[PDB]
Amino acid sequence: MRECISIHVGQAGVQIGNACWELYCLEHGIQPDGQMDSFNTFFSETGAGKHVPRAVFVDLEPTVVDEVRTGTYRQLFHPEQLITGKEDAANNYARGHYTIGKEIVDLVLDRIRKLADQCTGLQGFLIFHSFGGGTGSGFTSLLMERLSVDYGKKSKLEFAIYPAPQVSTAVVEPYNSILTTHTTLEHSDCAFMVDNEAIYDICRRNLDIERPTYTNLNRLIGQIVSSITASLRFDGALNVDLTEFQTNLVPYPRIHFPLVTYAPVISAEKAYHEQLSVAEITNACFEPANQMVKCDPRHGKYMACCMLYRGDVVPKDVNAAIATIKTKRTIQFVDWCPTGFKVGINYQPPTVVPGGDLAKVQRAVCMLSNTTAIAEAWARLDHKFDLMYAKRAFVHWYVGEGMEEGEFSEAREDLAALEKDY
Amino acid sequence: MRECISIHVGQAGVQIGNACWELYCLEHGIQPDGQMDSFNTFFSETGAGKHVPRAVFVDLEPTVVDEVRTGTYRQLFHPEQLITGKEDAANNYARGHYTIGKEIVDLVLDRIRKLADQCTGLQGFLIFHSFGGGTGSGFTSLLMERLSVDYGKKSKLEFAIYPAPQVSTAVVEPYNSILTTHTTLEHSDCAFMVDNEAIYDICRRNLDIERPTYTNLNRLIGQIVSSITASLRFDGALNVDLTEFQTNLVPYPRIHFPLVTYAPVISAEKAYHEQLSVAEITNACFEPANQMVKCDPRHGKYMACCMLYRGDVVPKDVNAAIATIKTKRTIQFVDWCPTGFKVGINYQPPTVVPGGDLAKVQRAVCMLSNTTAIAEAWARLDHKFDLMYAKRAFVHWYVGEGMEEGEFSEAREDLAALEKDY
Amino acid sequence: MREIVHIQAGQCGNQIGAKFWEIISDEHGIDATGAYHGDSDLQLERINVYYNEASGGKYVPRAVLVDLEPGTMDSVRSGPFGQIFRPDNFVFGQSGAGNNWAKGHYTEGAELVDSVLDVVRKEAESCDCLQGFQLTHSLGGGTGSGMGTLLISKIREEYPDRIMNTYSVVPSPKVSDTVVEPYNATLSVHQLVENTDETYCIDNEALYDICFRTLKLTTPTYGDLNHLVSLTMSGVTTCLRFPGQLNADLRKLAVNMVPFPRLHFFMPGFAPLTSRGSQQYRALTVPELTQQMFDAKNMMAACDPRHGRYLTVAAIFRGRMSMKEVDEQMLNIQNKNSSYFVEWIPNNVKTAVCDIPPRGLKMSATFIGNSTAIQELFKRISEQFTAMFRRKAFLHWYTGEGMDEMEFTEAESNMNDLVSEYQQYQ
Amino acid sequence: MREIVHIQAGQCGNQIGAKFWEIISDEHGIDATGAYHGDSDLQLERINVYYNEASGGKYVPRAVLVDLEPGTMDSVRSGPFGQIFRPDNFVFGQSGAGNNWAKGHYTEGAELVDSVLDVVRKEAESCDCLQGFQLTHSLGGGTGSGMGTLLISKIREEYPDRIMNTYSVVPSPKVSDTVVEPYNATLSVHQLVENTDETYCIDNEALYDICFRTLKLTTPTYGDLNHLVSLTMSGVTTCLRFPGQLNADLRKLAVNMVPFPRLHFFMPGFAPLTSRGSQQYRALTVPELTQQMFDAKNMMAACDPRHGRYLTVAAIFRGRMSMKEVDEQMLNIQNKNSSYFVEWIPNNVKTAVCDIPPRGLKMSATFIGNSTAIQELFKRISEQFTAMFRRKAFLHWYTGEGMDEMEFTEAESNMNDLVSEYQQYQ
Ligand SMILES: Nc1nc2c(ncn2[C@@H]2O[C@H](COP(=O)(O)OP(=O)(O)OP(=O)(O)O)[C@@H](O)[C@H]2O)c(=O)[nH]1
Ligand SMILES: Nc1nc2c(ncn2[C@@H]2O[C@H](COP(=O)(O)OP(=O)(O)OP(=O)(O)O)[C@@H](O)[C@H]2O)c(=O)[nH]1
Ligand SMILES: Nc1nc2c(ncn2[C@@H]2O[C@H](COP(=O)(O)OP(=O)(O)OP(O)(O)=S)[C@@H](O)[C@H]2O)c(=O)[nH]1
Ligand SMILES: Nc1nc2c(ncn2[C@@H]2O[C@H](COP(=O)(O)OP(=O)(O)OP(O)(O)=S)[C@@H](O)[C@H]2O)c(=O)[nH]1
Repeated sequence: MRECISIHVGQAGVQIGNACWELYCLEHGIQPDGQMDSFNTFFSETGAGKHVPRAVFVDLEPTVVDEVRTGTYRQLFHPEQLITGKEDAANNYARGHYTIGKEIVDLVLDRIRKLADQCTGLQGFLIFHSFGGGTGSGFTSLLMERLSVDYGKKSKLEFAIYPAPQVSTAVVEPYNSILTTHTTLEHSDCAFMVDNEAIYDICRRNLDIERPTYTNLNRLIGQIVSSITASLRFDGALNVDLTEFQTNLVPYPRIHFPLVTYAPVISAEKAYHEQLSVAEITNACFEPANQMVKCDPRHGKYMACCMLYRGDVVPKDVNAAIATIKTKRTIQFVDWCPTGFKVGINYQPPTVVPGGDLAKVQRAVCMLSNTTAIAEAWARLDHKFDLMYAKRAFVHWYVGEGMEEGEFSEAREDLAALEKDY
Repeated sequence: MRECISIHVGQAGVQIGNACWELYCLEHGIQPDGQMDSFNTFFSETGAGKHVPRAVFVDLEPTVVDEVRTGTYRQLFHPEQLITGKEDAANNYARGHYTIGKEIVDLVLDRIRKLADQCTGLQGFLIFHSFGGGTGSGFTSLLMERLSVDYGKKSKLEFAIYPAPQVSTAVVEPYNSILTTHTTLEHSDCAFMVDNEAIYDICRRNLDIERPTYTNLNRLIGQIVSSITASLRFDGALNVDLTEFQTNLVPYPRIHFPLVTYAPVISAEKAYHEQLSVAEITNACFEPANQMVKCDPRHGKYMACCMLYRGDVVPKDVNAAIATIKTKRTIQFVDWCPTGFKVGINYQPPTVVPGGDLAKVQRAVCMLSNTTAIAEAWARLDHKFDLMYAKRAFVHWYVGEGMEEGEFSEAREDLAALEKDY
Repeated sequence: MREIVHIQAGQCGNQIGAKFWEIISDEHGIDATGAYHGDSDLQLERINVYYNEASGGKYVPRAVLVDLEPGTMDSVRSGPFGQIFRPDNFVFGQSGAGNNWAKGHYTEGAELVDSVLDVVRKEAESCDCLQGFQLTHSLGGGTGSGMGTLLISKIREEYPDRIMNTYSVVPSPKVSDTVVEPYNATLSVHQLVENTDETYCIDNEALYDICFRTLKLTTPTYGDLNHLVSLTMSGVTTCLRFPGQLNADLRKLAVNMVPFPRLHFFMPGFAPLTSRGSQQYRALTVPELTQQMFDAKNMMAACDPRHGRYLTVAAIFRGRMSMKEVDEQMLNIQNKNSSYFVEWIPNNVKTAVCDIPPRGLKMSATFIGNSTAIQELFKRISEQFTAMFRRKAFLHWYTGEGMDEMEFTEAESNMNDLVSEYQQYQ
Repeated sequence: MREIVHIQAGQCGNQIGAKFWEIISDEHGIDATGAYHGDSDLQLERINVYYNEASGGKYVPRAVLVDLEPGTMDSVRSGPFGQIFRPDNFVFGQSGAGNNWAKGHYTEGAELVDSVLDVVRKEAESCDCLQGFQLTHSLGGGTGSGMGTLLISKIREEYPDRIMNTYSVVPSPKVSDTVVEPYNATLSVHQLVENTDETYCIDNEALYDICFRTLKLTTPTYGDLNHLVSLTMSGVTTCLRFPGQLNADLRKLAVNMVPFPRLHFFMPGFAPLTSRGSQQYRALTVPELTQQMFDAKNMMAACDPRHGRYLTVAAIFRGRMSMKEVDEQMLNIQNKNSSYFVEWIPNNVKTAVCDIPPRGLKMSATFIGNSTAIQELFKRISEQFTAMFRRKAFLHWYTGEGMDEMEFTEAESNMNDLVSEYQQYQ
């Protein structure tokens, strides 16, 4: 026995946390109130037939928190773990990092500290947020360094909604993205991808949902986190811990930004049309378009590859499929990283939702790597930042939060050094 | 076999005594009339299936006494232990100490003396009153010195409603507070905290009662006194006497003002949401906001810590939790007081009321210490006294009771010496 | 218990006291005759404070009616609720001072002092314990001020320990209704600095403007003034009359309001005050009242506290709310009105709540505050007195009643010392 | 939560605010009196942003009505939905500045500033949290501009952190309705560069031509202008008022639209706008709107963005569609309008969607964009000001209200610096 803590900041973070808790509740049979020992990794035993999520819901705006506390799962969540803000940063990293974040970071730090107090087997921290959101950038970053300074070497996992190259809710998104990336770089143990446009494209072409909604995105995150945490929440042939995830993909602290991909995303009518075998599902998932990242991995080199099989998957078939994956030349690896393969097998089949886009299947695989194509996105973001900051636009907004342009500039050069480190 | 005597002065004292007797009656199954051997610590065996409280109800105004003698518990209380006044001091310490108190102190002294006559195992005295109330300051003080001179070294426990820094029924509260504190300092064996504003805040945030009433405060006092007296009224692994309470926390007679705190204060719906384990409940209770005192204890040093567990609490778990409490740096102690820990274990679970804010639970802990943060409140009260007495306001009211300003001044310097003694 | 005897002087005072009495009959469930019909035990449990034990299950107000003329006498008795008063409490003169202080205090007051002292002593002795007194009169009028001064003097020499308040009506600065009203105010204040423990100053034009603007009435009348007066009435006395989680009485207020014996003038307050098409649209919450506690619009005695400094504030509430909201609201009031407040009287807000709201309103709020704004009123009165006493005009009427020059000189010197002390506090 | 207080200045501003209020009553399911009848919880869940808690299950708009004359006052109150406003919010003058900035800002504004500040402070304090303000007035008019300037100055000195937007009505270049309207625009802009966080410029002739051609009406009226104004209204405020997959508020737009503190003028937008016999034949799809997002026909403030360059674009949508289509449409808009767009602000399209469509339309689209086209308008205003200030004509009216020469000189210098900075950006 062991536990983990999930952190949700901003609208995207709150929605993601709610969806993930919906998964964890329906997978273990939790009714909306909390009733009917691996489920203790995310829920706490007190009283009689009771469980509550080990999470904190915080946002500078109370709209999403109000929406959460109006669902049928009010009884499921403790009221005190929901935090309501008053002044949304409005896509401003500095606003949510200094003006409102500094006076509300205390209660959250403080009581996630108790969440660790009753969880002596705290494996790590889960963070869900968005770069585009000013709250989800600033408050998330500051609480990230607060976690680092209050826990030391404790493992921490970040799930960030990176704005897409052509999808941006706010035009000031480069400022928030660059600022948060420079601020939390040294402490970000592992940060993933989310490309909204790639999610929409995959849903429209794979699930063939011409009119999807953010619920599809919500379980897109939900299924990813479920596949990641199945090892901790269910036994398997070779379970994988959170520590090994950062051990394999962080030989150097500078590069800790791996991309994620799921296989498969198939509707029930199309699930009738295809049953999964290891070779086909892996080679489909390794296909660049199947990746939920809008960056072709074949442009650069591959760091490492991690497989997360769940269900009735034969390890020998895994080895054979992975080998025949290796031999083909569409896949290339760095010279000094010949053997960077880790496989995690779990016996728990992926869980379905009623009325969901995904089809109920006994087996699945999670696609886990850190390709060099992320450098393309980083360079494009840096170029956009240079263009839109060259005339110094929207800077006065961050100035009114009380800093001058210097920190913007050296964050730009820090991220440039990160980009050229490849 | 043994007994104790409870003293109630003023409106607050009378209400507190009534609530405490309600607890003692419902815990032992006393119907409002007095029927159906540890219950003899507060009730007397005469006749057949009879018990009456060992208490005296006295106030300069007969409103609260009339309210008490109109409840369904008229048969429960002897009529002769209720004392009705005629001229309320009206938040004037001198009025209730000289003008009306001096001619009615005799009957009460006199017949509490019989209450001691039939109680040969008199463990000590319980006093409940309010600093803000003129009666609850003056009459309580004078009867306190009368107790000291008529009983010598007999243990005496005081429960005072200290007005909050921003909550004051009367603007003349500094005069009464300073006067009574200087008058009863040498004889006050042990005096506690009550912060009305802190009680309201805790009830609104912990019990989530948006519209509480003084009944919540009444059992706030009731549960505190019950947890204190459970050792005397029920056996346990290591029972604690009244004498040891003043032995541990009074190495020097000057500092005998410890603060009190209860754990937990949780409603039934939230009691479904949390079951108690020793580590979590203790660390929550040690949290400054959980304290019912509006003074952050982390500002100064800690004198000593006393635990009063009641119910099915394992002593080994107690020791482990207390140790892991010690190691953490949020808790600090004085250099010359390294081992100031006393633990009292009782097997009686805390008792609930029908229709009450508290939830019915098999275990509880009482938080008992004397932090240095009380010096902050004392200094603030002294500063307010200096400000509002500098122009000599409301002094003529005390002058009309026949003394000049000198005694006010040297009480101020006496309390200043107390403040700087830390 | 804690019985209070009401004495009314002048036509305005008699009307105010009557209107009070019908309002108390509403609040305590008393009909026009005296029978009790209240639906709760709380109304009738403490009815003895303003009523006496009357045979046949009846109750009569503990009131004393005094006038120098029976005109308002007959109107009041023949008006509503006139049968609830025994004929004995109605004692009247037959001459009338004609808005003259000296006449009503010496000439016609000589044959009325015996009657008023006899009736007040009868009321005091027939009761269990007289907590205090309450008087209503007008300082603008000459006779009413003289009766007020005579009664406060006789009470002080007879019951020096029993406190009271006087609800005097100071003449409006904007209108000179009586030419010799400055003399009336002069002598009344010279006796009030000396025979009264505390006094509330009620100014006409302020309530006139409130009825005009805040209540939005195009035809203000004496009835609305008496209604708001009766609201102030109930607001001050509800803590003693009705049970409360924070019980209070007139003694508590007097202790909390009087820092110096000569510094005892305060300016009462009432809220909320909204019309039919604003009440159904306004917020019936505490903040809507706390924005109304401190304002020159809903303001009682026509002198702006913003120019001066508040001494201390007392706030009584009647309704269903928690107490901490009141405390934090008072703290915010200090935080924002620190400049308008006094720096050397920290936490100068007196907080108390009566459980029972008035009839027809689930909150009423009575703002009892003191400020150095009355310094302007007193200084203007003093300079007016100097202006028309330098000319020695209209002195013959007073000197014909046994008056003298340096007497008025020490009167004006007393107001000069009072205004100087108030300025020194400022 | 996030309460917004509406203040309306001038006859046009009062009419616009009223029409807004009936449109909000439609959108939130509020009848002509104030009762709620909406069929969905979404209308009434966030009703507190523009309404207050009224007794009897009612709601009243959070509006402030200010004018110097009661003529439009009476028409608005006696018009539709006039009973939903309490009489207190209607505060009016009695003189009228007569289309003069100086008169309405100093002469008659002196006795109205107290009232407007009192009412706005009452609205701010009676609410939970005032997110911001919204003002409507006309820069062509003299009084309305003066009230706009005075209120923005007082808000800036009172609430410097609470942002807002001003929906001012710039006079039409083609028609000189008022001879002294260049002074009004001059002083209003000189105060707006200084007391307003962001401003939308609404020009008459552009909406006139839209109603004439795009809507195909032979008899354009003020009613259609107020209707399109209320559509802009709803389009901007629906993200805050109604739940959305991409939630947004006025703060988000202000952050996304203001690159420099002096560069805060934007030109609002609405679509689709089609008639009965075109709507049943037009494509009710996104491309039909994206061809309508960028056009000089359905264009709001009469200056062509094609001559200048767009700063950045904000697009809010209300309906049932996926988001990726919007993203690719915005990308195509960049791809084809690159010359008309700015090269150094990549992805300058602000994309957000409100879930709830307006009543009667399953899409509406509000085009919030900024371009250097307003440089032409400002330069023409500056040259007109120079033209008739060189002759020193009509200066006597302003100089009689306490005016001065070099004051206007630094005003025109401020617009010169503003237009120079906008040209430098271009
Ligand atoms: N993938 C995904 N992203 C979402 C979802 N909801 C919101 N987002 C992200 O949120 C961004 C919009 O801004 P928010 O993060 O909501 O900003 P906010 O919550 O208002 O916080 P502030 O900007 O500080 O006021 C978009 O760019 C999205 O990337 C969702 O359901 N799925
Ligand atoms: N915590 C708590 N305090 C109370 C309660 N009731 C009264 N008090 C205290 O009592 C004070 C009010 O004055 P009282 O003590 O009642 O004064 P009194 O009973 O009238 O006696 P005199 O002042 O001498 O006339 C308040 O400041 C409270 O602190 C209660 O129910 N709970
Ligand atoms: N608020 C209020 N004021 C009143 C009322 N009646 C009279 N007044 C005020 O009282 C003032 C006159 O006081 P008043 O009591 O009539 O003088 P008086 O000396 O008693 O008059 P007289 O009996 O010698 S003839 C006037 O200024 C008037 O405005 C009333 O019913 N309500
Ligand atoms: N769109 C629109 N414009 C209006 C409306 N009413 C007036 N206008 C425009 O506003 C301009 C006049 O502004 P206005 O507010 O009337 O000036 P004013 O200063 O307030 O006028 P006054 O009160 O001193 S007399 C005119 O050019 C007119 O076209 C309206 O209802 N809708």
